[PDB]
Amino acid sequence: GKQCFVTGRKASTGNRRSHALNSTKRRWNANLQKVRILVDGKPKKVWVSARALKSGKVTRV
Amino acid sequence: MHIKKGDNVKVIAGKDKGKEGKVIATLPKKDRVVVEGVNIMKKHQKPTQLNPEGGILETEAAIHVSNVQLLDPKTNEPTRVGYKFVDGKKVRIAKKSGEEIK
Amino acid sequence: EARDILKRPVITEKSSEAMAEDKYTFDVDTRVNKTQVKMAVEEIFNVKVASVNIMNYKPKKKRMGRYQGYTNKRRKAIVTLKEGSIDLF
Amino acid sequence: MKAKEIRDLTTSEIEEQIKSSKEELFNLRFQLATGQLEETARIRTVRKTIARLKTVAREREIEQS
RNA sequence: GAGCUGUAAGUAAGCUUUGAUCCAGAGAUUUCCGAAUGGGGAAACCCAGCAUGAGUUAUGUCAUGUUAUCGAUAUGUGAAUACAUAGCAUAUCAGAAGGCACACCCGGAGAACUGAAACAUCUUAGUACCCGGAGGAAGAGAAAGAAAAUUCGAUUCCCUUAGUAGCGGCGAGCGAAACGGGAAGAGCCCAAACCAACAAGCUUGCUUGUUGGGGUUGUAGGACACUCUAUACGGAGUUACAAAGGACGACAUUAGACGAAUCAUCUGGAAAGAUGAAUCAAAGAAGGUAAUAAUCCUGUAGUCGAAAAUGUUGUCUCUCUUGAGUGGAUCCUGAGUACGACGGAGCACGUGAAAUUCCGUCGGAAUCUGGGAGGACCAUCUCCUAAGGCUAAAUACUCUCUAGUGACCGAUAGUGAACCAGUACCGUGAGGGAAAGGUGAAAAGCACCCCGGAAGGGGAGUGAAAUAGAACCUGAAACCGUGUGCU
RNA sequence: UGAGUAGCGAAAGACGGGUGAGAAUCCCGUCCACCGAUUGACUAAGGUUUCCAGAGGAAGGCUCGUCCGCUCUGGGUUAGUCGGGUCCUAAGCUGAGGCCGACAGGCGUAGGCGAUGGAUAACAGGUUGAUAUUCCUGUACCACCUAUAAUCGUUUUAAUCG
RNA sequence: UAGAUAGAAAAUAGGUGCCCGUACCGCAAACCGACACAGGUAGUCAAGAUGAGAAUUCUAAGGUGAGCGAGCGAACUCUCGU
Ligand SMILES: [Mg+2]
Ligand SMILES: [Mg+2]
Ligand SMILES: [Mg+2]
Ligand SMILES: [Mg+2]
Ligand SMILES: [Mg+2]
Ligand SMILES: [Mg+2]
Ligand SMILES: [Mg+2]
Ligand SMILES: [Mg+2]
Ligand SMILES: [Mg+2]
Ligand SMILES: [Mg+2]
Ligand SMILES: [Mg+2]
Ligand SMILES: [Mg+2]
Ligand SMILES: [Mg+2]
Ligand SMILES: [Mg+2]
Ligand SMILES: [Mg+2]
Ligand SMILES: [Mg+2]
Ligand SMILES: [Mg+2]
Ligand SMILES: [Mg+2]
Ligand SMILES: [Mg+2]
Ligand SMILES: [Mg+2]
Ligand SMILES: [Mg+2]
Ligand SMILES: [Mg+2]
Ligand SMILES: [Mg+2]
Ligand SMILES: [Mg+2]
Ligand SMILES: [Mg+2]
Ligand SMILES: [Mg+2]
Ligand SMILES: [Mg+2]
Repeated sequence: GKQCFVTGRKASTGNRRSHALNSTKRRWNANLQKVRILVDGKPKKVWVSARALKSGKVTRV
Repeated sequence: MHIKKGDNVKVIAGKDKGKEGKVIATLPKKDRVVVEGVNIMKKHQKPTQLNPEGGILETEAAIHVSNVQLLDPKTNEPTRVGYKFVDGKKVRIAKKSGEEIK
Repeated sequence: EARDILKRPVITEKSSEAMAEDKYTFDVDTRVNKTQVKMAVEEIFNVKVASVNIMNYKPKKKRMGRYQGYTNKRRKAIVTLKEGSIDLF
Repeated sequence: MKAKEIRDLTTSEIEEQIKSSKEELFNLRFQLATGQLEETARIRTVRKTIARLKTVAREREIEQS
């Protein structure tokens, strides 16, 4: 139950492939980082993905 | 049932065919009626039963309503029943004569 | 609710012996407490109750034909009268 | 008592009638247990009257609201 | 419309033409447990607070109402810590919860046995299972489409294309689409430019935020400028396109009513059979009736009927609402987006020459002289106009209701269950899971007598039959006896 | 079929008198024997009416049966003080907010829940076919309420609650 | 003690005190073992003679004669004595 507050980016599922093309289920997780941002006009610490943080879309308090 | 208690009906079927008698009682659920002097049954009665005397007892037993037929008043002959509304009231009418059955 | 509280009188050999000692046995609602029974008896019969002893009887299995079932649970109150008397009959 | 007659009774009259009818039922129940009651059908009649009395009373309270 | 108090007999007490029972519409009542919600708890119990009321000399006791959590909206207080933010308290809310239809839909997560005559890629299969969210359908949907004609014009579904083109340890196997023929059809609303108002930064520059207007696209459209047209005239609508209502009518559903026509004889316990003579039919569907009945009964065809409730629909009402041109200067037309790399996945298509489309990470455009697609890629040409939404029908399914149908079963069959069956029984539990229909037309269910403690039986009687006497139609075989002709 | 075969589950009975359609098997009596740190007396689990009276003998009872834990019918369980609750807490369980986690959910703070332990006021005798620290009798104890109160206090208090 | 508030009460008299369990079996024919099954089943009490003793033998209080019997007294098998 961990997702970016701004983008809603979350872990995804897929396969890990060997050279012999054997497959094992794996996960790709978002680069979520806990940052203090302003939520509802009050400073709050939430998980935000680095992609969202890029270009200062999300203000950091 | 087209036949009602106290009607005088001819028996058109059974051993008692061709006998006319009053309807003593009617059983709606079973579609059977009792007619006087028709389908008399001899029933063994114990003296051990509440009635002090014990012997075979002869009483009328129910006969199917289809077997009995109402008698036309004019002709005293078997008639089917037809219903005609008079002054907002349904009246039993004999098919043979067209007169009110009762 | 006094009429509702006391369901019926109980007439048995042990009940009759109790009546000689001025103890009157009744079948009462299962929910009612003994204090409720005391007030109920006093209202209906206009007598003074010395004490009320109460018991619960479990449902008893009774068989008829192939059908198997249990009798109703019963709560029985034995009421001793300090003053006055009750005539069930 | 038929509902029509009950409808004539005032709210106070109905209330008193319910109480009196309930007392009658209690007496009948005690008589039956002692084996002193022969007219068993009486019990049913009283019950339905009390039910009617209660029904008519309920209608009035709903009507008021 | 005369009986009735279920099965379920019987007895008792009653009820009913002053209209029972019964049937339909509506309403009242509706214990306790259970999301279960005052608290607790080993479900159907126990223990409370508060308010109000009953009772008591008073305490004890009782009754009614109310008291979970989370969310939302308010209101009042308010820490460390100045300001105020936790936080705390209070009020309101038909707010949520939980259940199910072992079906259908969408999504998350996702096997294995199996096949490949082994097996790892592959297959089983994105199946089963699990979880979440539903809706009556869901999902999809008004082209950054399909193509290459004299092009078409949202989506979905059916036929066909075609077992084709392809994919593939090029193995096993997997497997399109476009066109064409059909079902059904419906289109829309925003963001932005720009204008007005309000608020903040107070250049009090005009820049932001909010509200209203405006505007919606590929034939590029719109703003903007200009010129006509109109204040609901018209037009449209609660199925999208904005959103509640009212009145009246019709039809339908939920009880019902009427509804044609046969007698006689023979056999028989009984006639519907046979025989003879009739009759009706908008009715010769069917069931029942003492044997096989168009005319005996219940019906059937046809016709009629609704106090009340519900649904559907029509017409008014109501609500909402301008519609079109011309111009090429300027402005606008959805950005961490498209796209790329890498790792995956999805595309019929296994990374391949891999277009098209999604995800994680990282990097990262252009702006109508723009951008995307036409299966690497480039040029040309052609077709579209992404990165915002909404949308009926045609389609799927059936727990259920109503009316029907079957070269479907007929009691070891058909449901596990024709019967008091998800029971008896078995198991700690999850769970597994039976056996068992037929007297007779009618109960007329054997008065009475005899033997016997009873059971059971012999008579007598009932009945067409008791060799129909109670799991009582028929009554096979195995198997057990009794007697006997031959041995 | 095996077959009237195997078996009929540790044991000491005998006789007399009853009852009855029927008695090795039921009742009663005498004698004999067996257990006696127990085959006795309680009692927690568990079971759940098997308890008592009257009646019965189809089935059940490894035989019989007039008998029964069986069948039928009607009865029997009484608490301020006993055990539990309206008291407490352990392990454990649950858990507002909270923390974590594809989902489902996992964990956990405050707070609850939870005896096998802590706290906690009644004893003797009598009584039924069947209940007894429960009924009755006698003699008690505890909590609370109302009234009358020896005495004490009477708003920084000094009686009292805490 | 922080706080709370005129009243508190040795006594005396009168009164009030709810729910659940309570039968019965419970080393067993009633529980767990499909059985009226030589098995299993926590705890409490537990007399005399003998003795160190809750051992041993015989008894008490109390309970029990065990739910197939009658014969005969072969093989053989079991249990036991010499
Ligand atoms: Mg009690
Ligand atoms: Mg009526
Ligand atoms: Mg509750
Ligand atoms: Mg293989
Ligand atoms: Mg193989
Ligand atoms: Mg949709
Ligand atoms: Mg709309
Ligand atoms: Mg007809
Ligand atoms: Mg004839
Ligand atoms: Mg790639
Ligand atoms: Mg090309
Ligand atoms: Mg079957
Ligand atoms: Mg058969
Ligand atoms: Mg079956
Ligand atoms: Mg042999
Ligand atoms: Mg032998
Ligand atoms: Mg033998
Ligand atoms: Mg034995
Ligand atoms: Mg026997
Ligand atoms: Mg007994
Ligand atoms: Mg929580
Ligand atoms: Mg937890
Ligand atoms: Mg304890
Ligand atoms: Mg006893
Ligand atoms: Mg006892
Ligand atoms: Mg042991
Ligand atoms: Mg010893």
